[PDB]
Amino acid sequence: YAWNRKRISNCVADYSVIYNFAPFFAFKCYGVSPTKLNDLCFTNVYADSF
Amino acid sequence: PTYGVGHQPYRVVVLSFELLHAPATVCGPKKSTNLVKNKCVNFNFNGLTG
Amino acid sequence: VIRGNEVSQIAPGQTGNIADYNYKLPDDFTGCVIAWNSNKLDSKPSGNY
Repeated sequence: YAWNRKRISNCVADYSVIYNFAPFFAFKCYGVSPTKLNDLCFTNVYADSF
Repeated sequence: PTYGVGHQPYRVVVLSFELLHAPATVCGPKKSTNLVKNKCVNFNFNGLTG
Repeated sequence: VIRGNEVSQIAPGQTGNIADYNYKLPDDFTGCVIAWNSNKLDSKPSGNY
């Protein structure tokens, strides 16, 4: 009910280091694929933790 | 043994099947039936039905 | 034997680290992939190196 939101901007994003931080199984990606996140790029990325 | 479920070891066995036109050598436990000709029957020639 | 995060890389059309430098599957693959956990056999308290 009080979920955080961190703004990520003005940086180079490497999505292959996410697998080392947390012991999950796989991504659940809508609209994109988790293995094609490095060949294209966005404007603003958020992160919500709960 | 103290890591999470995402970093635990996994054993992977990959089976590869060859759908070539070579004579088949790996076939299951179904028994065979004597050949009949000049009669409208149903046939099963190495998995090809008709 | 691979890690738990890299089981999804053993698939046709996938890319990454294992799929690019260790074990690559064809895009016209016809077969089965069998994966099960082996934390009791392939792990050590001092480390399985």
